[PDB]
Amino acid sequence: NVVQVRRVTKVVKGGKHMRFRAIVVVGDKKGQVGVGVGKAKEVVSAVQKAAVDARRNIITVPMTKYLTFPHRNEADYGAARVMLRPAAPGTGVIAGGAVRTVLEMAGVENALGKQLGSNNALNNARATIVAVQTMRQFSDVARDRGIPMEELWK
Amino acid sequence: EENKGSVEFQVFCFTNKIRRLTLHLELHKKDYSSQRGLRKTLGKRQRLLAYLLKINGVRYKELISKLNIRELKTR
Amino acid sequence: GKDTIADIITCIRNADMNRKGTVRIVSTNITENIVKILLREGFIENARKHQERNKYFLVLTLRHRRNKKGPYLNTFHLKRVSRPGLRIYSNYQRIPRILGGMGIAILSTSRGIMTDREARLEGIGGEILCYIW
RNA sequence: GUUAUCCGGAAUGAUUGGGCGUAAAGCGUCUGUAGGUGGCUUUUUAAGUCCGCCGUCAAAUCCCAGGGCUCAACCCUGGACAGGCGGUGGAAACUACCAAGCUGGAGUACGGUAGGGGCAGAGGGAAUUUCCGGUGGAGCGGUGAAAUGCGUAGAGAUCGGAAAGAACACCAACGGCGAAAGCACUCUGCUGGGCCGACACUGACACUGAGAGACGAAAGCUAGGGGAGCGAAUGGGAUUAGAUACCCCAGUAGUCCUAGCCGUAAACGAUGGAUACUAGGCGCUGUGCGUAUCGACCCGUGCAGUGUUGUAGCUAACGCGUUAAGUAUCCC
Ligand SMILES: [Mg+2]
Ligand SMILES: [Mg+2]
Ligand SMILES: [Mg+2]
Ligand SMILES: [Mg+2]
Ligand SMILES: [Mg+2]
Ligand SMILES: [Mg+2]
Ligand SMILES: [Mg+2]
Ligand SMILES: [Mg+2]
Ligand SMILES: [Mg+2]
Ligand SMILES: [Mg+2]
Ligand SMILES: [Mg+2]
Ligand SMILES: [Mg+2]
Ligand SMILES: [Mg+2]
Ligand SMILES: [Mg+2]
Ligand SMILES: [Mg+2]
Ligand SMILES: [Mg+2]
Ligand SMILES: [Mg+2]
Ligand SMILES: [Mg+2]
Ligand SMILES: [Mg+2]
Ligand SMILES: [Mg+2]
Ligand SMILES: [Mg+2]
Ligand SMILES: [Mg+2]
Ligand SMILES: [Mg+2]
Ligand SMILES: [Mg+2]
Ligand SMILES: [Mg+2]
Ligand SMILES: [Mg+2]
Ligand SMILES: [Mg+2]
Ligand SMILES: [Mg+2]
Ligand SMILES: [Mg+2]
Ligand SMILES: [Mg+2]
Ligand SMILES: [Mg+2]
Ligand SMILES: [Mg+2]
Ligand SMILES: [Mg+2]
Ligand SMILES: [Mg+2]
Ligand SMILES: [Mg+2]
Ligand SMILES: [Mg+2]
Ligand SMILES: [Mg+2]
Ligand SMILES: [Mg+2]
Ligand SMILES: [Mg+2]
Ligand SMILES: [Mg+2]
Ligand SMILES: [Mg+2]
Ligand SMILES: [Mg+2]
Repeated sequence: NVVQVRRVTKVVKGGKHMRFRAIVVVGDKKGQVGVGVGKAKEVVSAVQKAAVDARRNIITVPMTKYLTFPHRNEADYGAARVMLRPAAPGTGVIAGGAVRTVLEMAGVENALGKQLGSNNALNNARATIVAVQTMRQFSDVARDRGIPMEELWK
Repeated sequence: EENKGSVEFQVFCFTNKIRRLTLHLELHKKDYSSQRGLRKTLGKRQRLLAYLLKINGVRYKELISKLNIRELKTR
Repeated sequence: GKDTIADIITCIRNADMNRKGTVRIVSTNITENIVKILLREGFIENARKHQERNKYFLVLTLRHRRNKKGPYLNTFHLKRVSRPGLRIYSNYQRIPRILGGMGIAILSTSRGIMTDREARLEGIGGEILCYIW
């Protein structure tokens, strides 16, 4: 999914040397997502390199039986700050551009998200990833703490 | 000798070093380096007195009448 | 050392972020109880006491590095709440719960220190010391 | 649909929810009054705090559950979470209070030791300028190149005299003390801090600070002195289209001292203060310990400060990195 296409420029004695930057995110819509960035002369080739880069950067988002987040979480990258919190089933995914495309492409069905701080599409994508990467799932906190599930549920 | 750390002894040592410093501050008026110290030490003594007034009313009044220390500024 | 609680917390947070298992902290009724509780929740390996020159030190062993020091998925967070500047209290129906209950909230109440779990069982509110992830 | 009004989005006045090295932003620096916060242990009390019960916070509205107008809006019945105030019964951890304790925080004594800390009083030598002589006898001086200027009324040069003021070569160092401003030829005297080692002692006496106070480069000002050098202003000589500038030749305030006023600087670490806590490497200053010899090293170490690289972590990057711009608490 192409999130953003921009025309960045290097400048040479001749003139303006134009390239396209592509910010693209890949997912299966099944709980696997990644971001990648690429640069080329034509839209098409940039897009492609973006794809290939993302595919080698990719991670998994912890999901709950209703397709949402285990818990509330913040995230920080650059000036991008990101806030995600789980939602009741049937609220869909409400968020802004980077955060929402990444979330949606992961397959998260119901989530609240807001990016505070900056708006750069890219850093918000990365940030989202750092958010959902640090998501601990209950089985694992029960494994860490060394305490049975039913005890923490309470 | 007595208590060398006692409130009243300390306040004495201070009052005394101050009245001593007074003569030097009178003879050489341009020495600000020294005056700054005076003001510091006077501050210390004033603090101890406030403390002692909090802790024991009697020992305090006895002391400031004894060492001829000016009455406190809480009035 | 204007706040003692916050300071203990901090010594942990710091020693934790620097990948050390061993911390020296200064003991106190509060300190000791908090650490006990930390052990019965299971955020920390082992505690013990030491004494020298009428000083008490609780040394804390800490949960080992996560399958190396470089690749850490998890850290162990701590946050002061009621602090000398603003003291936060809560009744029974506002008692906090952390990350849906994955983490724990420490409360000082009339029945002593506890977690939010205990407070819910016994029906008590009180002063919220800190949160733990 | 357009306009007006209000809230939103706006985390853009921020408790939840931001910042102040370079982006707007740390008082120039301290001392300190109100005010805020403040170490550990036991007891007391119960003001906060918590739990139960009661009174009330009118009806209508909002929220939940039914019912009526064919539905809905609207109307009607019943009931309640919040949240507030007041009475009463309990709990006692934490803040607060009360009584007694404790040193690791803060101080005091004692003994050490380094220092351009400060004020005052003595003394020193170079160099420069002028003046008085002797020699000598045409140029000195200056610039990118010149000229003004000084010189046969004997300049400069050189030797010998006096006299005066100001500044202190080498040491000097990416070194020392200071709150900052700043402080250095030498010496003596009056005095401020610092740091270190010992239990010798008191026992939280702490940290910060609205107002307020003191100090505070240089220029400047009032009054009296002083006046070599330098030198705003000013004048001449150039250079230039011009040159109210740069360069040269002169040269007054001022620079210096005493007694005051002024209170501003890129007063800069462009970094408020205190406390705690988080790798190292290489350095220095002060001391202390053990070793080395039995006195200088030497080594390893403990502190206290000071300098350079750099890990974690932080940051928009640069960078900062135990002397944080890191992780937290308190005040401005
Ligand atoms: Mg940030
Ligand atoms: Mg936004
Ligand atoms: Mg309440
Ligand atoms: Mg707002
Ligand atoms: Mg805030
Ligand atoms: Mg801002
Ligand atoms: Mg600027
Ligand atoms: Mg600025
Ligand atoms: Mg400053
Ligand atoms: Mg000022
Ligand atoms: Mg102060
Ligand atoms: Mg006070
Ligand atoms: Mg108090
Ligand atoms: Mg306490
Ligand atoms: Mg009503
Ligand atoms: Mg209804
Ligand atoms: Mg109906
Ligand atoms: Mg009704
Ligand atoms: Mg009520
Ligand atoms: Mg009541
Ligand atoms: Mg009690
Ligand atoms: Mg007491
Ligand atoms: Mg001489
Ligand atoms: Mg001559
Ligand atoms: Mg110093
Ligand atoms: Mg001295
Ligand atoms: Mg005693
Ligand atoms: Mg002020
Ligand atoms: Mg003045
Ligand atoms: Mg001056
Ligand atoms: Mg004038
Ligand atoms: Mg001249
Ligand atoms: Mg002229
Ligand atoms: Mg002249
Ligand atoms: Mg003067
Ligand atoms: Mg200013
Ligand atoms: Mg400034
Ligand atoms: Mg050596
Ligand atoms: Mg140090
Ligand atoms: Mg540096
Ligand atoms: Mg560095
Ligand atoms: Mg910063």
